Amino acid sequence: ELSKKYLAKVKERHELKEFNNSISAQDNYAKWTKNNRKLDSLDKEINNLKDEIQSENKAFQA
Amino acid sequence: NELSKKYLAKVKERHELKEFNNSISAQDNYAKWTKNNRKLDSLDKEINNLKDEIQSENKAFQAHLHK
Amino acid sequence: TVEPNLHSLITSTTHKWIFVGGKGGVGKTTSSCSIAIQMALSQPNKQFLLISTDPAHNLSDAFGEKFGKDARKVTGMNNLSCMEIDPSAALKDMNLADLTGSIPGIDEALSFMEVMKHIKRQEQGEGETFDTVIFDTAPTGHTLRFLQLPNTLSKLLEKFDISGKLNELKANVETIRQQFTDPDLTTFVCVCISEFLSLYETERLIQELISYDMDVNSIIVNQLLFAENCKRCQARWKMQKKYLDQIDELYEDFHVVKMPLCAGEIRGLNNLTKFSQFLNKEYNPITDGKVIYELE
Amino acid sequence: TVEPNLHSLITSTTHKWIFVGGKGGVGKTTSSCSIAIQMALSQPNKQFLLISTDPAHNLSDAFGEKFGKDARKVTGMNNLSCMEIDPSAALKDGIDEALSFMEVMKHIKRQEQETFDTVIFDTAPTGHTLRFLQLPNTLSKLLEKFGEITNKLKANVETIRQQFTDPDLTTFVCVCISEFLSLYETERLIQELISYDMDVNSIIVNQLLFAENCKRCQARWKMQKKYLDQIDELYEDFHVVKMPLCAGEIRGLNNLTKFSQFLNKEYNPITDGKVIYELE
Ligand SMILES: [Zn+2]
Repeated sequence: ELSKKYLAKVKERHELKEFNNSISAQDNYAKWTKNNRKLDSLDKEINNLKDEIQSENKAFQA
Repeated sequence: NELSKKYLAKVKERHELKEFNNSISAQDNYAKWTKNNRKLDSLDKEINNLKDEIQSENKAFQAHLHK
Repeated sequence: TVEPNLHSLITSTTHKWIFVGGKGGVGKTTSSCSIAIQMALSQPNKQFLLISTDPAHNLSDAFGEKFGKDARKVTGMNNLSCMEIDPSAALKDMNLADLTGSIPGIDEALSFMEVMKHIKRQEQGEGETFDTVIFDTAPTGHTLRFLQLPNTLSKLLEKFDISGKLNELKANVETIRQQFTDPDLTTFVCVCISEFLSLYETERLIQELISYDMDVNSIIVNQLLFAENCKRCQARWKMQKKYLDQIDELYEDFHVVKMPLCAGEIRGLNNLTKFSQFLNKEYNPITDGKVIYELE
Repeated sequence: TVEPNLHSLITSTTHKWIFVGGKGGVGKTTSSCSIAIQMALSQPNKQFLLISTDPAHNLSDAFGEKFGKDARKVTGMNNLSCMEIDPSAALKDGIDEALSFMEVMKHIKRQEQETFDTVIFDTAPTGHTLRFLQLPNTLSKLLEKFGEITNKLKANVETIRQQFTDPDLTTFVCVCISEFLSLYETERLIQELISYDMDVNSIIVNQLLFAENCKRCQARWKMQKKYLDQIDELYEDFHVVKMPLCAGEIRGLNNLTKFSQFLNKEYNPITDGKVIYELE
């Protein structure tokens, strides 16, 4: 459920990066920068799910 | 604390340098400004090394304490 | 749609705090003087203060008269005054560097609280209170870091002579935040030139600002040639416009105002006023070119 | 006593790896082509390879002919060849950078299996191409930790690390223009490089006007020289070479060769001005 949605966003984040590094920030700067914004958005999500994941674990001991 | 008295000494120096570098224009003074930046990094490196000696020193004492 | 100028800002009656900043030879200080001159002229009923923490003492250099810790009316203007202060000096006088620096935002907060004291000291003593302040921020460092303080400050309080002053800072800073996070009271104006590095640095600035809940809708792009109206200049302009086209796509809801390059440095009230109008009404290389040439 | 040119490098018989990099519209790709052309001409006995990981495919654009994963001799030159590759694609085919770089090394030895004596890398304008450079340190630490397991139940990369930290084998050439941001970014680049024990003695400053030899240009030049004076104080023991701005973009072997000579012998705005104008 949760733990799957995390692994999928780590994949997405990866795919975005691979793409953004296939384009020139010089020529494409508009698009390139947009992508940078999205990457930060994902990094914020991935690091949100890591928290949720490890949290419902530590709390699972009940 | 021959070690600790240094950590505070160089943390003070690092502080004083920064306060100074921010009193000068990187635009006009760029040569000097950049030199100072180099020194700051040098100190931050000596700072983090001292920080680690302490962590390493106190972990060595608490080992002798257990033994 | 969103006009490529500062008019709405320049004529704004709500704003008590305008922050202007950018890194590089981007022309920050000149922009700050223009913005302050425009508001002052457009709102003769209100009294304005332009203050600069830039160590280079650029204000005195731009207006051609000496400014300092004591607010002075800029000669030729009855509604505009200037202050040049060194916040690091203000700290060193009064003044555990490890304990302070260890936490992000404390060093900046103490520096800033000194400029606020100076301001209210200029208002009290003389008796002339300022309606709106224009900050020319230092070209380096992160000045607004203290805006995320309360969040990270109240989080470090819950877990953990010293205790009091800290919570006091949290309080003052929250009181300020209540101002600086109101888009009608406060806004930030970014200064860049059209080149990759400036534009990148400008994006990151914007993001940092958004993270403080600071309102930034405005970008001033300086040193533009408009050459089509010298083979070297012509080419340079071709690049400037390359990025210009993409800036417009990147921030659509921004006011991105395009300012003409002026040969030599703009100084003195007269030249500044004549130049600063292109913030209010967008410079047109076709019609306005004569104004630019006469400044040379 | 440190000459403001690349001659020592350009005529160097020891160097197997020259890295060229810089961020921005700084003119990186043109510098890489110049450096490669100069060495090639100055050392007809040796065979050179110029390779670019820049996604924009700038090499084909600069020489005016198509390049790719397959090394081609640049038409007009019998000692210089070019490769344009995408390390991402090759990838799919410090750890992230290392895997990207090991792909370009495979491509190179695959083109040799005509061997190249010296390679010029035009590095990507973004990210860090050399986090791998920091890798043979990190990769050998993978082997130090790996061999640590064997005793329970490499030199191939090590000699690479040695080759990259050997100033006679390898060096980095920074490309900047005289403006604050470029110069700051250039300083940090240098520092990062020093941290990898990578030798960098060389900085190319492009797009200089030398206007005193247009009121707008004149002023711009006044700034460029402001920072120029301080660059000279900042790196004294560096070769900091000052390159003239050329209107429009330099393309084709001819124009490139004519321009690239100012890396070997410092451009003089007084005497050399005619060469610049004839390119425009
Ligand atoms: Zn010109």
